[PDB]
Amino acid sequence: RKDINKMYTQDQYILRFEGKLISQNKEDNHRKFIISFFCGDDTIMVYETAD
Amino acid sequence: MREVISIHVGQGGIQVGNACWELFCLEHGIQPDGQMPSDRTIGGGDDAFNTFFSETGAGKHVPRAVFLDLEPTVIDEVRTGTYRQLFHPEQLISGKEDAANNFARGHYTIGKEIVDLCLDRIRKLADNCTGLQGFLVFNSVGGGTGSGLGSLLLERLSVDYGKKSKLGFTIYPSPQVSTAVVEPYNSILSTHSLLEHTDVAVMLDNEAIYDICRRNLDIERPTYTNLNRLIAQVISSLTASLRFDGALNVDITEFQTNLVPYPRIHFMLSSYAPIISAEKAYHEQLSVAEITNSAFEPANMMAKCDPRHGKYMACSMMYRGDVVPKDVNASIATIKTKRTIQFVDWCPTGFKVGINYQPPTVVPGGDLAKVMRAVCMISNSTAIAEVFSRLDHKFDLMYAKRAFVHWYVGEGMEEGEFSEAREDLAALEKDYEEVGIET
Amino acid sequence: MREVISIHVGQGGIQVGNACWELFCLEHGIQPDGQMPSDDDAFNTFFSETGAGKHVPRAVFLDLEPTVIDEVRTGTYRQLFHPEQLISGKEDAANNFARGHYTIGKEIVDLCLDRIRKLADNCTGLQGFLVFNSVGGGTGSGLGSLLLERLSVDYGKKSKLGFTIYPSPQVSTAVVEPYNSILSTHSLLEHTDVAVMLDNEAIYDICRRNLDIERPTYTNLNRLIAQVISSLTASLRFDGALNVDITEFQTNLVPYPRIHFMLSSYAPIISAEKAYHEQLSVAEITNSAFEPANMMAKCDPRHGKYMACSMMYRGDVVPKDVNASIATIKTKRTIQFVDWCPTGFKVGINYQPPTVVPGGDLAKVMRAVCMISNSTAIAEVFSRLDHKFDLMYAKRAFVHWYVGEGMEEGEFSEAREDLAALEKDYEEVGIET
Amino acid sequence: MREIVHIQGGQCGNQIGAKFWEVISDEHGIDPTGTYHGDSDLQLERINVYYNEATGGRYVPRAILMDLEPGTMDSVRAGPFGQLFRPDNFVFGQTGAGNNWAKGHYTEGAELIDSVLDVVRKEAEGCDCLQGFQITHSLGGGTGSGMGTLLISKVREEYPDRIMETFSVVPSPKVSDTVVEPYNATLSVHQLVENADECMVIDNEALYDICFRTLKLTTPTYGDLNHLVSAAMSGVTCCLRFPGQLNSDLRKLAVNLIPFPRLHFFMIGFAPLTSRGSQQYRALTVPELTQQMFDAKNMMCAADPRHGRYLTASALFRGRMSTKEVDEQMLNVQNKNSSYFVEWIPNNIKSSICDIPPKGLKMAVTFVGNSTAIQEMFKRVAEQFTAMFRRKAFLHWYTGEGMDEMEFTEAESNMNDLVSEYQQYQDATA
Amino acid sequence: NQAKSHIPGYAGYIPGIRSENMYGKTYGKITYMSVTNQHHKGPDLPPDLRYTSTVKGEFTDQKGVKKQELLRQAVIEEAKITSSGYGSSPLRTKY
Ligand SMILES: Nc1nc2c(ncn2[C@@H]2O[C@H](COP(=O)(O)OP(=O)(O)OP(=O)(O)O)[C@@H](O)[C@H]2O)c(=O)[nH]1
Ligand SMILES: Nc1nc2c(ncn2[C@@H]2O[C@H](COP(=O)(O)OP(=O)(O)OP(=O)(O)O)[C@@H](O)[C@H]2O)c(=O)[nH]1
Ligand SMILES: Nc1nc2c(ncn2[C@@H]2O[C@H](COP(=O)(O)OP(=O)(O)O)[C@@H](O)[C@H]2O)c(=O)[nH]1
Ligand SMILES: [Mg+2]
Ligand SMILES: [Mg+2]
Repeated sequence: RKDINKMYTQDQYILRFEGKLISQNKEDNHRKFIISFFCGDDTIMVYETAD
Repeated sequence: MREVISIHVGQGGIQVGNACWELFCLEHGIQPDGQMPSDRTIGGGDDAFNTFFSETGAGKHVPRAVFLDLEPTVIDEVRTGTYRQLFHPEQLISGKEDAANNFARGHYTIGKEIVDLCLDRIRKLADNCTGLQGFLVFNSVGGGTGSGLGSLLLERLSVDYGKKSKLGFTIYPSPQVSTAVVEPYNSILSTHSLLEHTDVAVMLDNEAIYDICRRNLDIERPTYTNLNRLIAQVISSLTASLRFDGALNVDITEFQTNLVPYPRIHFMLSSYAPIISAEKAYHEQLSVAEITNSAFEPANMMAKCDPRHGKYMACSMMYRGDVVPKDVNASIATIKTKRTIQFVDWCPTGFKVGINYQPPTVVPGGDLAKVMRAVCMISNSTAIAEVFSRLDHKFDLMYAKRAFVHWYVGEGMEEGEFSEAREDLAALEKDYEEVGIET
Repeated sequence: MREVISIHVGQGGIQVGNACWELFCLEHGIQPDGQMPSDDDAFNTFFSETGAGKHVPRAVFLDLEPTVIDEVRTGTYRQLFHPEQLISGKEDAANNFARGHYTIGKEIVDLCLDRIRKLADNCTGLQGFLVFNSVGGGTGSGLGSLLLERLSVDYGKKSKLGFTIYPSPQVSTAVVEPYNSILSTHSLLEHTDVAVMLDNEAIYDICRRNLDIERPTYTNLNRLIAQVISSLTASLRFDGALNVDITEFQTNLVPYPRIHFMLSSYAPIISAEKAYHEQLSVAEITNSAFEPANMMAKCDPRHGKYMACSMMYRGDVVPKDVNASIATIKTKRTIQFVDWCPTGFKVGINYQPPTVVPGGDLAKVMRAVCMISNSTAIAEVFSRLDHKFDLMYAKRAFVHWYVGEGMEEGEFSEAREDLAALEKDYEEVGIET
Repeated sequence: MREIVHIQGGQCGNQIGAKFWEVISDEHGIDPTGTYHGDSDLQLERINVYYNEATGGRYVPRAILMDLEPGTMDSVRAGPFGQLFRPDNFVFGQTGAGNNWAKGHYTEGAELIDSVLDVVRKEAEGCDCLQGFQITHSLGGGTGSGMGTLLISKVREEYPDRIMETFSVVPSPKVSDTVVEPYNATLSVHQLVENADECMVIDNEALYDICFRTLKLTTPTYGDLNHLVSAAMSGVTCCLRFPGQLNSDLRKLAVNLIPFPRLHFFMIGFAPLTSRGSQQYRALTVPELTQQMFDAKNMMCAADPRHGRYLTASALFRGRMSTKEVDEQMLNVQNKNSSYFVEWIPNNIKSSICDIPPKGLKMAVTFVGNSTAIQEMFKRVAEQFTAMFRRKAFLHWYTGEGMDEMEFTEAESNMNDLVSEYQQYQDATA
Repeated sequence: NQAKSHIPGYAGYIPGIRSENMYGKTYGKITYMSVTNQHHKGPDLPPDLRYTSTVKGEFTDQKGVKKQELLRQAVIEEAKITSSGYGSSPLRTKY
């Protein structure tokens, strides 16, 4: 089964964040990311921007 | 990286392009001003609007379209409406004097001083893009300026660009319901012009869409706005494979390789499903099996032609939503084993299917309800010959007595131009049954 | 997985469908909105879950006068039924068989066939079709026969059970009921699988004698038929010791293809005022089931033989106390069987006790039995109605109403001959070797 | 843009214009002082079609009024909205024609037409992109039937490509007010057939019949007749001034309604028409509009279409509505009245939609139809003409100023040939 | 209280359904607009209603129609929600 009632009513709400990565590698402590949270079915998407 | 240029000519072309662009803007989040909202201040992600729009560098997005007409009223209406700041001011080319339902006027006398401007704007729009997939043309074939400018533009584009793909969504007159009285002449002439200059043509006659709207949406008095919205939905379903990720992608070039058998035979018919109103949409599961069963229903045709009277040659269907490939294949097997539908012998397998993840977008103030699954299907059939057959009957029945021929002769068109159009139509008709017979 | 499809034609059909689909909704707990009130696929036989929340019934309503249908659209169950399975016509047949079978029934049957195909394609384990119609009416008898004929060639081997309402011997509404009673009998004899008598005078007697109501109404009658339907079809959806399908009727109550007319009964049927003064043992209720005065059809079993009896038990019954009851029934001499049927009982047992409808008539009981019996005494109703037909056909009364609607004059003759042959077959089977 | 200038002749034409300009000014919200007082924006964008802007923010109609006597002009200036007209546009003679076609066409016509031709040339050259000309005049009057026809010939010779539209008031047989009607009517028709792109016939018989039996008001007046004519004629060009679902202009109507160049005589009407005491019981729907409009009694000509067959037709719908009702009713009436429609041209009805309803109404219909029943007008007037010409009655009044009977004979022959060829299509079959 | 619009195929009468047009809309919205009178009525037009030609008076706007629909969806449901209780509905005395 799939939760349909939630999908219909919280489809339009999208949460957008600006984030930075934390890890051991040193070259990748400066490049930034944009994080999208689709609350229609709790789906998280990550996009990486280039300068 | 991929771009497509849409061409709108005539009153019908403009009135359908308006609905198409409203749907595209609402689907991509574009406000009428151009900025996404004034509230979302991050942006800079998922560049998919590039197919239909073009970034100006900072802020607004300008569509990759051009409008053509000789009657300035519709262009002024577009320039005065809520989308005043959206369209570029000088890509909405407007003439001075209308063709007034005359093919010769819009093909030999008045179209010449506007074709230069149209080609200049087309070149300016083409220089911007780099991965131009092809051109789309919307033309009202029953109108003089529409037919004449469509013919001239297609003839010029066949030389200027050459191998670039062109798609034609024409609106032929309904078999019994029509507005004007002189439409057979310019309809036949336009058909002759576009026979050797259009890669793919789709029938969009009004009566079939009327019938679909009355039965499904349960509207007793619909108008052209509902028709335009349905056609825009069809176009969006067709084009969504470009700018949305999916399990199986199909491009514009993936039509004239898997749907058209011969260069002469590219006149096709379209169907859409499901069409249902919100007041009775939520009582059904709307499974892929039933939506694809309704897609093949002849009563849901967008062209007044019954495929039961002819054979199928190739069918292209696109699914969008949460569709499952295994259910797709099961439904395909079921419709193949269905007896009432038959294919031509020399085409054993006749299905090409593409799948997109994005569900169709619902426009507030419209008629359709928001759903999870949809299919848009384009099939080539032999039965389409009947619309040319009956249109032949109407033309000759009044051409025998040379009715209205002076109106065309006096505009600079040779009197004998009707004969070769008739011969071209006869040859096109003769071709279809030859393919239709078995080996 | 396993489903049954109900067909309702004629305002009698719709006004029985209202009661039965109210009883099914109450039994499965489904709200009038169609939403489950929140809390195991028992509802799957009658309802179909739409993906999220509500359940839409597997029913179609057909009629030509829109008056009865418009009540449903404006009633409390407007949100329950499908908007496009309540088929309504423009002009009613107006008590003419030829109108609803040859002239005005043709333009509406195609939509019904489309809807039936759409509904049946959704089901995966379809068991059969059920039909409710009024033979003594225009569009009930005419259109229903056309649907039966079309289905018998479109689907074929799917079982078809019938619940038809034949006219009472003396209590009646129209004058021309004997005419369109004959033709529909001729149509259904060779096209339906099982028929059950549902006359109206018999139930009037049951209500007055048991429920203590001096002024009953059709709505009271419809509730009893809904109870009978639910008791018959309970085993397909509720767990029990011995489960029976509708194919156990198609295999145990029809000795010959021609003989498929049977009758129904129900017990116990008592009001709440005197409900709590009897122990209501399983031995007691099975006797009332065989009581001739408890019959739901105007027939006297003592005037004929028995061929097969299928009784379904629901409640707190134990199989051992059941077997004693049949032993006593066999011991009883007032009840006699045919020679060529040594054993004649098919018994099913279900665990779910009957439900009581608020504002209803019957009392809440822990035991009930529904008995469908094939008997030779059912041939009496054909004799009296044949005589009624002959009396008014001797003078060609009301005939011009039929000839003017495209029905041939001769058609009356063959339908009469079929009834005569049916009487001959029944009387020949009733004899002993 | 694509504007049309307006020219009128004779007292009948002047009285028609006095009401038509009043109706147009009321529609566009123009006060008698010529200052805009509209309530909506949509009333100003297309105002240049009929109005010329002047310094001071005032609008002046691009109409020129002419006649051979000054009394009609002195009367029409003083009427309501009369100050709108530019005094330079009034060109009048000092003698008058006196109901004599030859007098108004040869002697004074040649020496008077120069100034009106100069002013109309100035207007046509001034306008941005001329669409065409429209005419309002009466064929039963000498000065009108002569000067207007001569001016039509001159302007058609000078501007062959532009469209020409005329509103002719042909003489009626039952209600006749002068005896010289056949002569000047026949000569005017002969001159008109060779130059007029479109011709619309109006009959005082029909106007009186409508005003007496439909509106059911006891005492009609020429004011009421002019109001009806003005509404009908404004309904033709309304869609040129206002947006709609389907735009349509005079050129489109001509293309869709004249199968042959010598067949350019129509018969028009207006709908809906209802009395004051019966306007609260009727229901305004598209079926009601088309039912009233295709009724023969409503037609603005005494020619009964049921005696002939509709060669072609066009209906202009006004106000917001659905294409369903329009197209469905057209198809339904065309199928139900197949006996009244010529068969060798299928689907011979044209439709258009303009979203702006007339002030005081929510829906309206303007119908222009070409039918072979209009020939009876020519038949009757030619019969009277030849009956009164066989005896050479009143012939000296025409022959005293250079006119000869050869012209009369050729007019008779041309008119008879027109009638014969126009009747042939009625019996023509596919 | 009725229900503020009906199911699609409901035969009957919906007051002024043919008198004042109401074209283009679905049907449930049409009959909603009739039971609750949001329409001009009468053979006349104030200046505000006229001079609103299709493309201007509809096929426009951004979200004003959206907030109108949710208001209508709320109104129709709160009117219909006035029904509850484990006694089903009085079908016996309504019929
Ligand atoms: N389906 C549909 N058809 C339309 C629409 N608009 C116009 N048409 C078609 O166009 C035909 C009339 O021609 P128009 O499009 O109005 O005018 P045109 O094509 O620009 O040609 P001209 O009249 O000379 O200016 C009608 O018969 C319609 O079939 C529309 O919005 N939807
Ligand atoms: N028991 C019972 N009988 C009913 C009911 N409704 C109708 N009938 C029977 O139907 C008979 C009359 O035929 P109808 O069913 O009412 O009408 P019809 O079959 O649609 O035929 P037409 O009236 O021509 O349309 C009456 O004699 C009733 O006995 C009902 O709700 N309960
Ligand atoms: N409809 C209408 N017809 C008129 C009017 N005035 C005159 N007529 C008609 O014009 C005809 C006479 O025209 P006439 O006065 O000789 O025109 P003139 O020669 O140009 O001055 C009569 O038959 C009248 O019916 C008017 O105000 N309205
Ligand atoms: Mg146009
Ligand atoms: Mg009935």
